[PDB]
Amino acid sequence: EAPAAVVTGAAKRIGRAIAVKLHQTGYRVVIHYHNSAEAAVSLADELNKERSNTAVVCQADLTNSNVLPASCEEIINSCFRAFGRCDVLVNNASAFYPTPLVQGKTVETQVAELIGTNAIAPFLLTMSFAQRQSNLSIVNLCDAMVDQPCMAFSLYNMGKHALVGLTQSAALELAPYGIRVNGVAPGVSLLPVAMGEEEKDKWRRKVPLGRREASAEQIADAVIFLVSGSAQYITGSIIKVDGGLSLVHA
Amino acid sequence: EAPAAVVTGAAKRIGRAIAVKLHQTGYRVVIHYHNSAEAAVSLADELNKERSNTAVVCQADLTNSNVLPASCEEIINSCFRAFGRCDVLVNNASAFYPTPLVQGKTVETQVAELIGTNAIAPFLLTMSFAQRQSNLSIVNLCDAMVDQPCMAFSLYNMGKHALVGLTQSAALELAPYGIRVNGVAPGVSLLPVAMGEEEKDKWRRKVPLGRREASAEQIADAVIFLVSGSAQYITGSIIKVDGGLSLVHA
Amino acid sequence: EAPAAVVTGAAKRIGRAIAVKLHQTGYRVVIHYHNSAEAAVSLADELNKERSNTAVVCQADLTNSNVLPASCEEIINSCFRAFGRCDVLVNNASAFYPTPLVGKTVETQVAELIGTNAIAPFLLTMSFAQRQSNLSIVNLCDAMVDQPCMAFSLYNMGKHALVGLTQSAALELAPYGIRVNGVAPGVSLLPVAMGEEEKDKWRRKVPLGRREASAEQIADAVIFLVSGSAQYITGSIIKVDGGLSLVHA
Amino acid sequence: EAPAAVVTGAAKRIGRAIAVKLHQTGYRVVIHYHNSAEAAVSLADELNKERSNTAVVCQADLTNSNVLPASCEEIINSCFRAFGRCDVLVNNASAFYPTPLVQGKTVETQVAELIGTNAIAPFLLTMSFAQRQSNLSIVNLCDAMVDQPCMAFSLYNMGKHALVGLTQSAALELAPYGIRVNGVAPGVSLLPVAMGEEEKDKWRRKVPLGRREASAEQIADAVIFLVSGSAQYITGSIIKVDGGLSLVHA
Ligand SMILES: NC(=O)c1ccc[n+]([C@@H]2O[C@H](COP(=O)([O-])OP(=O)(O)OC[C@H]3O[C@@H](n4cnc5c(N)ncnc54)[C@H](OP(=O)(O)O)[C@@H]3O)[C@@H](O)[C@H]2O)c1
Ligand SMILES: NC(=O)c1ccc[n+]([C@@H]2O[C@H](COP(=O)([O-])OP(=O)(O)OC[C@H]3O[C@@H](n4cnc5c(N)ncnc54)[C@H](OP(=O)(O)O)[C@@H]3O)[C@@H](O)[C@H]2O)c1
Ligand SMILES: NC(=O)c1ccc[n+]([C@@H]2O[C@H](COP(=O)([O-])OP(=O)(O)OC[C@H]3O[C@@H](n4cnc5c(N)ncnc54)[C@H](OP(=O)(O)O)[C@@H]3O)[C@@H](O)[C@H]2O)c1
Ligand SMILES: NC(=O)c1ccc[n+]([C@@H]2O[C@H](COP(=O)([O-])OP(=O)(O)OC[C@H]3O[C@@H](n4cnc5c(N)ncnc54)[C@H](OP(=O)(O)O)[C@@H]3O)[C@@H](O)[C@H]2O)c1
Ligand SMILES: Cc1c[nH]c2nc(N)[nH]c(=O)c12
Ligand SMILES: Cc1c[nH]c2nc(N)[nH]c(=O)c12
Ligand SMILES: Cc1c[nH]c2nc(N)[nH]c(=O)c12
Ligand SMILES: Cc1c[nH]c2nc(N)[nH]c(=O)c12
Repeated sequence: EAPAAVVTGAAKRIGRAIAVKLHQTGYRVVIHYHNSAEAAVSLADELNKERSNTAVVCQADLTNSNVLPASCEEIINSCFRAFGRCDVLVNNASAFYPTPLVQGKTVETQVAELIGTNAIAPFLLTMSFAQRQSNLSIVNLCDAMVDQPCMAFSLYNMGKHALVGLTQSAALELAPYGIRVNGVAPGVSLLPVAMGEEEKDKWRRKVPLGRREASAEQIADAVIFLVSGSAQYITGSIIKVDGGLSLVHA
Repeated sequence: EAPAAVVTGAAKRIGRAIAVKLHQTGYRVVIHYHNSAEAAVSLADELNKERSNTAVVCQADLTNSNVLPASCEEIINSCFRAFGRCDVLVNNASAFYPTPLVQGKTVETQVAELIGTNAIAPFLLTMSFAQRQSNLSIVNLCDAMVDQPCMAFSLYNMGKHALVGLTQSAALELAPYGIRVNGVAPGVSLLPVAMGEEEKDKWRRKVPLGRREASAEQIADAVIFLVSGSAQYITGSIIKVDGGLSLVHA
Repeated sequence: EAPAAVVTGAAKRIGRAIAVKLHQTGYRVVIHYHNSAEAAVSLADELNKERSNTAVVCQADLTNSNVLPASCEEIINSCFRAFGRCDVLVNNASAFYPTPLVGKTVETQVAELIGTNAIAPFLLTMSFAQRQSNLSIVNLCDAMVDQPCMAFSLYNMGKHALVGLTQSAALELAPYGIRVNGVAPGVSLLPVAMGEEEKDKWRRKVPLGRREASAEQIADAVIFLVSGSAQYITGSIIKVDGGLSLVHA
Repeated sequence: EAPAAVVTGAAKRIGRAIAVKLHQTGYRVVIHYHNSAEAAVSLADELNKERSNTAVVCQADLTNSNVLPASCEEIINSCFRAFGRCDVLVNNASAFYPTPLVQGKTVETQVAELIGTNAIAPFLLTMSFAQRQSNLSIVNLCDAMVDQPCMAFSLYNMGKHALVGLTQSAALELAPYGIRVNGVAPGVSLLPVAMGEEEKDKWRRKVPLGRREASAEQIADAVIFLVSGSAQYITGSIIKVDGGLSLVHA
């Protein structure tokens, strides 16, 4: 019978495309979401119409807190409830906004959201995934620009760097269990909805390969590769999917 | 008048050596400590005997929490209270222990300690340092083995990777203010008290340059360079002080 | 209308497995070789027996010299001669042996180790670009480039130079629609000269399975990078090392 | 008696500042040069007028060829002939110009000059230095922008990458002899004489720390640090001296 995947933040944009591609590949999927219930439920509806009871939704805040470990355990539990197994975890959900060092949300809340979503929740989901255990693997959505970071995005950038460390540490630790742990690192893919079109076009013009952003599907293609049998010896690797952007000097 | 430095976790081991060498160079120093009050007071005594009114202690827990931003603000305030200025911040304090992914602190506590000390506290101290602002700089104590991490040290490794990101992000953002941000990355220096002698000797035998761990003073020498007028164009750099250890394959 | 690929050092081992997988995917192939003529011709025969007129051999020494640019140009020319096009270049051929700092002269060691691992890939890349669909180059790198084998300075310098080429060429050739990427094995097929005991020592260091990668596993990554599933990927080096590079001393 | 250093390409610019600063620190120096004979001799005259018998000159082409190994042996031998010892080797000499992949010097000459000066000569000098052998070390002049390379500078970038490899491989291999091997990686320092003023200003404006290039002396300061007793545990490290330039995204 069919393998099962959890994709965090799967209601929209890149997470949605990953969930859809995994589903087209034969996976049953847990569509995790936070606020986007309509989009999550609509996606599960689309996938279940394609193949009955091959998709479920699971809501959780992945901000760091006292209850985050239980929340992450329940996400993995929801995959076993629905499908009796959990083969693939994709850590995609991510808060992304500036946190300037020099002078809305308190800074402790910004820490909670940015470090929780990008690092701590992936760590806790990774714990719960492994504890509950074939071709088992984890794919972490990293960032090709982590060493050339956006100005005033220190907490975001810290969370993504921590995610590289988790990818490597978990690859090493989980290898004895046959669980591979890899990353996919977009440069610019779907640009933020709140970005103006002038600013979007400025980023596009920087990308060497085609002067355009990656589609969500091009990002998902790398995830599909990493979870496949064609990546059976790949662990601890982070594949940039950035059209050369990270190679361009200032 | 004499510049001033804050050193976190300065009561013992590497931080103590750092504080000592800063003081020998002419700095006034805030000796931050958490639990090691006797060692901290004793160090301030020794330094004030050498030059009166040039050392104070400052107690703070650097575990993550909603009041960590206030604690970090108060550490920087304590330097201004004692000395009227704060020229150098050294982020040295660090929790270090295993957190296995599979199999009596709660995981919430482990996250708070390891990510708070190694990453979030450095970030909040950097914010407070900058907000309060000559040769101004910050030095982060990193880890040369961050990409070849110890088995079952995921959270620690996550915090140290996050600290690399902070070093880079803050270097970029604080450059306009004339604040340099750099790192020093030991391999093995003073080995942990709790580590057994056999295990210490196994690590020693791995170091190409001398088959021995670094002294705390050797680590301090790199901090002294980075804060000095000889490093005036250096920002965002992490200097390994590892005797070649990170170059050795499995 | 089938695309064509040049694979350097393709007569045996990993280059053979790459050539075979590319052929199985639908490519016509130039099997470049240096000394392994019998193995090269035998491979071309297997492939042509599957699909007529889809494989040719091409001999060349890739040691650095003043005629190396001509040799590299001729390898690319040989793909256009046989197939009328050249879509994919795989830089796989490589000399590998120690060159301690303290029979071959040092001049020869530089020529072979830097030639095969870095300069020939550069010249092949120049000739490939000059003669120009889903065009790409794949360089065979080394996951252990930053934790090098003792006394392999020149080999390691060549593999580091190859990373630089991968990045430099990705940048410069992107406007031509040519993608340039790498595949970095840790331990795969161990050297023929290596003793079984020494092999086992290396196998035991690999976190994922305590074994070396198959040639096919390496080839799989090459196939991904040349495919339409990697159309936005350029300047990326994919480790295929079972976690080996993550293991401390 | 006084230790002795070889500095390649020491007649002008950064190499000259390095030789001067080593000499000021107390070293006797071999000034290697290729075409800049008048400047080389003028420097030797200046240094010797300062302290007698502390500077000599050695001419050689460092282009790759069948005779380069002998030329490199002779450079090292010049230090022994004059001073009876050779404590420090600085690999500074470097060809730097574009070599476009798609369409003066033939390409084989470009390869010889760019890979020879930046990689092969450093390797052969290192062999010669080690074979002839206290605080012994080698410092290689690297490039902070090696991973965000100048368009159409493939062979130069290849040579600098190879030099990183040499730095690491030689640090590992020479550690048992007590020879440290490290690098210094400028971003922009003294800009090329042939670069137009407008283009120079364009580079300066990209540097976060001060919006200007590094003086040669600032580069030399990091060299002095690495050769000093304050760097006794440091080997295989490359210190960026780039004002944050390499952290700046496109
Ligand atoms: N877009 C790019 O160009 C780009 C570039 C580099 C890296 N990446 C990485 O690729 C991944 C996908 O990027 P994206 O642009 O598709 O992401 P996104 O739209 O910014 O965020 C994806 C989802 O994250 C979830 N999320 C945010 N905060 C959360 C919280 N506190 N708790 C739980 N879930 C939360 C949201 O779920 P709801 O909508 O349900 O609230 C959101 O839809 C991210 O990890 C990102 O860092 C993207
Ligand atoms: N030792 C090595 O070989 C090595 C290797 C790589 C990197 N480093 C890095 O170099 C730095 C110094 O190393 P080290 O061995 O000297 O460190 P350490 O002895 O392990 O820790 C230094 C100090 O950190 C403080 N600390 C721990 N938890 C804290 C908390 N919750 N709040 C506030 N302070 C806390 C402690 O202060 P109190 O004693 O006052 O409680 C402790 O004395 C660290 O950042 C470390 O990770 C060291
Ligand atoms: N094997 C591994 O574990 C491993 C690990 C890390 C990286 N890699 C990389 O993966 C690639 C394949 O590895 P491999 O073990 O299959 O390679 P290999 O068997 O050591 O060498 C491959 C071929 O290179 C060709 N070659 C050597 N010197 C040459 C010269 N002067 N001119 C032209 N061709 C020459 C030879 O062709 P003839 O036989 O026709 O003379 C040889 O068959 C290499 O780039 C290697 O560095 C391999
Ligand atoms: N300038 C920068 O911003 C910058 C940036 C990044 C890295 N770096 C690195 O820092 C070092 C010094 O930079 P720089 O700008 O001072 O160097 P440079 O002026 O470009 O060159 C230094 C010297 O290299 C020697 N040289 C060139 N080709 C040679 C050959 N074939 N044989 C022997 N020697 C040769 C020349 O000696 P003669 O004059 O005697 O002929 C020249 O004076 C170089 O390694 C460079 O790559 C510099
Ligand atoms: C454009 C971008 C870079 N990194 C990102 N991370 C998240 N979560 N969302 C985004 O839109 C982006
Ligand atoms: C041995 C070691 C590596 N990293 C460390 N970090 C801290 N805080 N304390 C330590 O003792 C170590
Ligand atoms: C084991 C190995 C690592 N790197 C290699 N490069 C070549 N060419 N051949 C080999 O056998 C290896
Ligand atoms: C500006 C620059 C970057 N890298 C360089 N290398 C050499 N040799 N000379 C230069 O002028 C530069």
